Amino acid sequence: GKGAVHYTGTNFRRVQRLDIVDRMRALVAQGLVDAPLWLSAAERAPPMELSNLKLMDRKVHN
Amino acid sequence: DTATAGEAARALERELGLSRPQYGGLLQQIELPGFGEINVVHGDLLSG
Amino acid sequence: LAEVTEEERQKQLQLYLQEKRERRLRREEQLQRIYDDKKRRAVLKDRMRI
Amino acid sequence: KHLDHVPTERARQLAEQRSRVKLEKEKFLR
Amino acid sequence: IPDSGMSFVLANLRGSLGVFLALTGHTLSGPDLIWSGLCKHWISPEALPFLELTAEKQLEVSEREAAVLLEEHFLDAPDAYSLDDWEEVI
Amino acid sequence: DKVGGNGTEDLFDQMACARAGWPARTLLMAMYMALGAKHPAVQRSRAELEVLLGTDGFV
Amino acid sequence: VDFSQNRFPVLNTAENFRYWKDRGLDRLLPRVFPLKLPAHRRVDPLLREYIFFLHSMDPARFSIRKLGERYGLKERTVELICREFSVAEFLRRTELATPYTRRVSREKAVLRMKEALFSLKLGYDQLGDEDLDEQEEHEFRGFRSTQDWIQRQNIEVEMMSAFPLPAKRNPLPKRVDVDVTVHNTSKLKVMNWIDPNDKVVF
Amino acid sequence: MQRACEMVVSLLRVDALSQRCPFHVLNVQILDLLQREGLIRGFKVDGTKIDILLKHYKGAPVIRNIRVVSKPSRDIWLTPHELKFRTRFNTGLWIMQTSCGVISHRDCLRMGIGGKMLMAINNGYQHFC
Amino acid sequence: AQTVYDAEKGMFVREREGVDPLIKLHELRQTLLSVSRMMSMNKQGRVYYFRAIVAVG
Repeated sequence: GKGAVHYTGTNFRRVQRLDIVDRMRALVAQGLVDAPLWLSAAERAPPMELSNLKLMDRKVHN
Repeated sequence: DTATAGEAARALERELGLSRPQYGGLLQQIELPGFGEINVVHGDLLSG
Repeated sequence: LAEVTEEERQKQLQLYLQEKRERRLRREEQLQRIYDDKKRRAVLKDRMRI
Repeated sequence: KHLDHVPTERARQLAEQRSRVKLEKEKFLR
Repeated sequence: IPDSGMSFVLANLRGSLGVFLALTGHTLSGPDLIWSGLCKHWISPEALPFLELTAEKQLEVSEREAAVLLEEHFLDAPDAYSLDDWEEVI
Repeated sequence: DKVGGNGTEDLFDQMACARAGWPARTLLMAMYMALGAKHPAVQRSRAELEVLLGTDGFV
Repeated sequence: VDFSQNRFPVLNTAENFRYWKDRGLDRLLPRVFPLKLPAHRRVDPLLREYIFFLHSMDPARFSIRKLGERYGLKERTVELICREFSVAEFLRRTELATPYTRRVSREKAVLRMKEALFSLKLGYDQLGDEDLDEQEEHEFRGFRSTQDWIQRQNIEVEMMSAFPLPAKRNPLPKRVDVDVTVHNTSKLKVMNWIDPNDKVVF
Repeated sequence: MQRACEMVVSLLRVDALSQRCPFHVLNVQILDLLQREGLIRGFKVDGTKIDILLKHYKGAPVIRNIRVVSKPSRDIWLTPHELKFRTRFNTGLWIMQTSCGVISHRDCLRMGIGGKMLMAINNGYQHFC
Repeated sequence: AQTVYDAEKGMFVREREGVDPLIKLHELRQTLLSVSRMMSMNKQGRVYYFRAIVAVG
């Protein structure tokens, strides 16, 4: 057999990026952490999706 | 084809009388001799 | 059996008519499309050969 | 196969010419 | 004649500005639209791809929160107004 | 559905066979060869032919 | 108070589906739940005797349906009450066995203990609390109730549109064979084997 | 068929805004089905190539898996009551080709028609051949 | 210093650095998947240590 020969397969990991608001909401809902004081402000001002904007960079011929 | 019953079954029902100009009329009647009668009728109370 | 056969004959006739008509329509559509395609291709080829 | 018809960007450009300026991003200094 | 609500839009302007526009065929461009009131906001087209890419928090915030989040893309238009000294005459 | 040319071999036959003949086509081909590709008249006629036949803009 | 992206404050939500049911490490807590008891064993024995008397006297005026209607019970419950009381009275009056010498199964002995402790704690009900004709209520009733067996799917994936969509193919009732008795005597039982697919019926 | 099995690779890209694949009418129809199912942001037809603009959500891509069923060296066909069993209890998209066009397994199941199983999108781990 | 009293245990337990203090350790549980006796070699001979794999959720 082989290892990392599965291109378009298990070579890459398709996992979601969970930011602070998502992780803290999950922790609070599951009750593993007491609601922090900053959480309300973070939720009312959610972080932007940086990966989508990153995908917009395009190589240009010089 | 297996969904329906069939013309044979329909004709058998018609011959047996089970399923053989707007209101049916007297559909049922209970007669208590010496006491009276209870009728069940398909009819219109007001327009009829 | 005669009653059931009359019913079945009606059903089969209707099914046959439906299938025939729809297959005919599909063939007509396909033929029209292919004919138009070939019609444009022939003129294109003639211009190229000119 | 060279007589087939498939939509193409060259065809679109030719149609427009029969009928593309690049623009620089603004800076929003203020 | 104007149609598709164009008459409503023209009549909803201050004074007889809409009537003047529809009758004289006057062309207003740029912040003139904002100052006349035809268009509420002044947003650059660069936001539209940005909105497409960043609309995933609309489902992380509530409806009103999302509606206010939409306003981050409104800019400040130049103060120039072609018909500033003509509304009274019109 | 009316399609064809020449009179005996239709366009569907001209497409299929490379040896098929067509005097109307050969008239123009001979005129082009006898004037030259660079000739302004030849260039105008060829452009007109392409446009009228409706095969211009093909990719 | 957690967050929801959409407004739908009802009891018919995945969060509220099986309300109060453990969804974390508390699933391993040894909780004690109320024990279930039959209604025909919850109602008071004197009420049982009264129902049995009425039914054994005039089963027409005091129908099973009417008795259940008056005493807040089900027809099956009334039938069970009457059967049990008739059996007990037959045994007592014929002097065959006392209420504590009739051989029974372990399950029924445990049921008797359950009702004894139920009466000692709360006391027998003086009236029925059932419903005559149960209603169409959205409740979890086992794993079989959580899926569409015919479709073989737990989730209905569908598109978003403001216009009508093609209708779903309806199932057709299964056509299974049945036996219907047609002539029964003290010696012979004759029943017609019916095949609902046979087209020619005569 | 070869072109579709090739386009699988272009669809399974990660950390990419858009990717190119070979052109074919079958590819165009499968892309139409995918866009109607909301799995891609869009696509563009450019001569010999098709440029698929992919869709993402919370970093990860919407298309998490593609399982090929019908290969050019082996067709796979199913009756309606076999398709129902094979797609049982799954939210994935199984692309089916029928006499009525390239549709989803749910359309095929409602129509009760025999179809050819091409691809399975986001079907998790559910396959038989 | 830097210890917390556990009611059920009735005793104090230390607070460990690296752990996030916000996390409530009383609502997490662990399972030992595997423990093995690995070996190393030095000048005097063979040295034994241990490896462990543990799941926490």
